[PDB]
Amino acid sequence: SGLEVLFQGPAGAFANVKEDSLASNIVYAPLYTYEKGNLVNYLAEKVDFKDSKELTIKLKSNLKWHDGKPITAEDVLFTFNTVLDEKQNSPSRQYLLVGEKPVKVEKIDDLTVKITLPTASESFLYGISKISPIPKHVFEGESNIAKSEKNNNPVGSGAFKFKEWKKGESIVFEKNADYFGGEPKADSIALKIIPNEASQEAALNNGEISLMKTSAEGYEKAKSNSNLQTYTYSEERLNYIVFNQNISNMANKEVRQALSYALNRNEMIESAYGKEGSVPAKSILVPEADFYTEEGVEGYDQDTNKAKDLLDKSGVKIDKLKIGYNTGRFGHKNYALVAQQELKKIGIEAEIVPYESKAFFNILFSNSTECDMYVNGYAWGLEPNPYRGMFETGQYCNQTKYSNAEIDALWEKGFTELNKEKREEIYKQIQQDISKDAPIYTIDYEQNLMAAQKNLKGIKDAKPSPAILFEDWSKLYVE
Repeated sequence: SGLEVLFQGPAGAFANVKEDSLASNIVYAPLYTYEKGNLVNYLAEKVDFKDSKELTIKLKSNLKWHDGKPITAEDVLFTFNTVLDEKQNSPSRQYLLVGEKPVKVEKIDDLTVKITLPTASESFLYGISKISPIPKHVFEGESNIAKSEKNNNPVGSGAFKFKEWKKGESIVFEKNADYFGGEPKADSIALKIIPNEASQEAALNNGEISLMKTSAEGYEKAKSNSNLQTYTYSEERLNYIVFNQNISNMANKEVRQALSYALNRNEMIESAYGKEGSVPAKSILVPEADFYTEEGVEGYDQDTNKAKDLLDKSGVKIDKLKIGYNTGRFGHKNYALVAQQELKKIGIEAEIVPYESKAFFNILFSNSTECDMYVNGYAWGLEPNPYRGMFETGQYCNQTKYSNAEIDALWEKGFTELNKEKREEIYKQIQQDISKDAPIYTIDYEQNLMAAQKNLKGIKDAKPSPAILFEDWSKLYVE
């Protein structure tokens, strides 16, 4: 009665469990999780957000770290303080800022902490959900919580504790006898590394692994197999092409609109997913995000005639473009090749430029004119505010120079608007008005293609989730 999961990622992600979002969420429980305004408590007993300004969080009593130490407000205060500490360079630090000013965090009592926002925003609750407590008694000494020796035997709060490891092969977690919730339904989780992909498929067909993410090929295969079950879930990620408005031709709205009419997200999707396909995207927000809508959102549905007619009307003349992509990302090579085939049909010779992942982001987040167009993906979360990173004038993640002062103003308005229904109208307007500017060609909301044994139960209850794979591993079991 143990789960075995194909682990796809860094060989030494297991060497530092806190460094890997999948293993981290097995070992470290959140305070709460967030979905469409709704909170589910894990370590928290009570979460109260008063006046969009003061977040009070009380822990359940009798919580233990995996080493027996109590979980108290000291651990929660320590965790937020560590994230706020700029010397720690926490990626979660954005979630404890309001504008560029930090929130204040204080101990209220033994189990309770209060966060006070410098200015009130409804944008706050989702971000705090992404910070899971770490133990003060383990990490208080440490100049670098991320790359600390103290991560070696990880001391967690979660439904499973570290049991044993085997460098770049295996890591096993045993059910936590002391878990605060209902006794986990599986005795252990093994993450197994199997680089050989036929072995991956054999391991799945042979029942040596409970679950894997698969190719478009592998998904269709698994569907024909009487023993396996299949499912897909959102990565909560938008794949798109950004127009590099450092280049005068791309800075031209009519040209961007035209090239959008020449492209086809449905052909790109098929190239990457086969006939299973994906979820075609028109909006800058993912479907799972607060205030997502496609209503009045322009998608530039392919129309080669209208493309050439716009290109002609713009006065601009293009016979050559460059499209860059990250060789390290699913689907992006395919999206580039298809973009090329579709551009030739309106008289444009698009060169494809592969980039390794580090070089890619270094060129994307620059004012470089190397490529006219970059294929990219983002995952900004369920609150729409930080999406402004790709669209608001002057943003680091918008050195591709999309500028609309009116939409810039809407972003800020949405951030300060405390009324939920008003927020919804503002983000609706942002999704509509951005689509009218075609700063990007939106391709799909990326979907994960999963195969498991017919006898893996509790999948729905475990809640398939981006990067962590499941929200609650305690719900999974083999029949």
